[PDB]
This record gives sequence, C-alpha cells and structure tokens, in this order.
Amino acid sequence: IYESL
Amino acid sequence: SMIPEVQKPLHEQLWYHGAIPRAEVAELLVHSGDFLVRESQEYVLSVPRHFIINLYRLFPSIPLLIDHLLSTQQPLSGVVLHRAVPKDKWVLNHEDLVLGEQIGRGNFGEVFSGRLRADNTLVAVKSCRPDLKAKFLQEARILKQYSHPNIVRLIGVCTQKQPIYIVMELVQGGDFLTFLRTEGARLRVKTLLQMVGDAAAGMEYLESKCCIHRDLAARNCLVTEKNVLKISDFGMSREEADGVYAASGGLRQVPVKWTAPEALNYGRYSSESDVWSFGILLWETFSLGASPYPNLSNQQTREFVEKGGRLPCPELCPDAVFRLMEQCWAYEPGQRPSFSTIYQELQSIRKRH
Ligand SMILES: [Cl-]
Ligand SMILES: [Cl-]
Repeated sequence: IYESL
Repeated sequence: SMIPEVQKPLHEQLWYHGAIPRAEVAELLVHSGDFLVRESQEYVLSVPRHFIINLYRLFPSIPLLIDHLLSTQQPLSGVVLHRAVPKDKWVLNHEDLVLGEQIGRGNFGEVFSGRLRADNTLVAVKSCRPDLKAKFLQEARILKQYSHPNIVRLIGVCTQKQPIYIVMELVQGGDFLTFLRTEGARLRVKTLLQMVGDAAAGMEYLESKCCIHRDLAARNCLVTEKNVLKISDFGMSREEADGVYAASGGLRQVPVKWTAPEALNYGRYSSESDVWSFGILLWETFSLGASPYPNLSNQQTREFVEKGGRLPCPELCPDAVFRLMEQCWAYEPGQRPSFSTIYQELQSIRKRH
C-alpha cells in the first residue's frame, strides 16, 4: 500500500 | 496532617517529566527560570540549559535539592530557578495501565490492548520503539484538542518512562477493512450508508479543526460493537490554520492508491486531498472491502489517474453514492465537495433508503 517516494 | 510536597518521592513530583523528549521540553519551558526534572539513570535539570544531577547536588533527594535552590535562589552557569513547570493533564504513569496483547502495528511499532487499572476501562496503547522518534507524540498533540463521536478519543500519554505510550479508547470491533471483508456480506446498504456518514461527520469535524489527516482509508477506520465508525491513526496528520500542509523535503511514505494527484506529486495536502481519500473509502465500502485498482501497480495507478482514469462503480452501489465518489475524485482540488457537503448528501441518501 505504502511507497517511499 | 499533610506530607510536605518536598518530602514526596521524585516519581510523585509535578515537575518531573521522566521520559519527556527534547522537543517537548523546548515547548514546555516558557519564561526565564522555568524548570523541570527529567531522566536522561542520570536525572537532568532543564531550566533551555540542561544540568545533570548518597546525596544529590550540582541533599538526601532531588526534591530536597530543587526546593533548596528555589528557596535560597542560589545559582546552578549563572542560571537560577523561578517556576517549576508541571506535567499536563494527559500524562499518565505506566502503572495506571495494564498492558495486554498486541492488536496491530505501524512505523513506531506495536499497538496493544490494555486496561486502566483504576476502573477496568479497555484501551488501545500505541507504543514507540531517533528523528522519527521525535514525531511520535504528534498523534497525542493533535488528539488532545479533540472530542467527537467518530474520532478516536485520547485518554492519556505515558511519557514518565520508556517505552513511551499513547493511550486511546479501544474500539473493539477492529479495523473497517477487515469488518467489510468479514461481515460485509450480511450488511445492509443502509448500515453501510450510516458508517460512511460517521466517517464524513468525523472528517467534517477535522476540517473545522484545521486538521489534515493524510492517511484516510478503511484500514484506518475502526468499528464499535454497535457499528459506529471512528477515524484513527493520526500519525501523519497535520494542523494548518491556512489549510494546506506542504510536505517538508526528504523521503515520504505514501499510500499511493488513496492519495490525490497534487498531494502525491507536488506534496500539497489539504482537506481537499483528504476528500479524495474519502472517495476511495466510499469505494472500499460499497465494494465490501475490495482492493482499489487491483490489477494496477502503484506507478500504473498514478499514470491511469493522471490520464483521467477512475475506479469503476461497484456493483449495486447506489447511483447517488457513486456520483458522490466521482465528485470526490475531481482532478482539481477546488472542484471537490466539502466534507460538510459530503456528510449532508450521505445523510440525505441514507434518509431516503
Ligand atoms: Cl489504580
Ligand atoms: Cl509508485
């Protein structure tokens, strides 16, 4: 669900 | 008769803040001579200069020392004491809480069930396992200021010892995504309408408070034993008087498929970006907890949305709920409805059902 951007 | 304040153990002193992190002490010490004692064991006297403390010095105990210093007004540096700064009303000792089993996790670590020892109230307890460590008490700062039927209530903050906890009401039916996926097939649409209305009421409340949640999703909503929905996980939330939180610089953890295009790609967070996520929450609800954009990667979703792509109407989703979703996903933030508008429309839809 979460992306480090 | 009364035991003198100075005869009480350090643990009992109003001006002893135990595991208070750096940024709080900063926030708490207002005027020249304001002070507290904290643990580093090595206890520390923070007047913001920080003086490290069987007799204590710079007496039999640290309250004996502090009183002497105040009484006599002799220096520590040149620094002299004026006023001990007390703990706020939210600080709870670790022993007032009985820790129970883990019920979840996040970036700071585990969430546990617990009980309050004095009256058996069940509670949720967010723990913190150090820059991020400094962000931990954000959720507490935010939630102290609120009280609303569809927002998780803050009960207290355990900052007197490590590990630090944030104590909240326990919402015993668990997260709304699991609820949808596990109970959804027996649920009436009218109940689902009520539950998303609960969520809208909570969000309308947050907007009135200048709060921008930034991680609204079924997974971060919680269901009572009576199917009242409450919004939780305020860890990413920000308060902005002028209504926009500008992401500060550095890597960010982004829930891509719930995130508005302008928040994702320019770091503009607002109640309007929260409205986008609400659109997605509506989709999750009326799909009974399907995963959104199930065949697109996160990157592919960003592209699909930029090109005008949107989630399909879930089967048997009432038309007016889907129109409302669509409005929530208008590309320009200015074009999305308010949470006030959304709550009213959902109540109106519900009343007609
Ligand atoms: Cl007790
Ligand atoms: Cl991505």
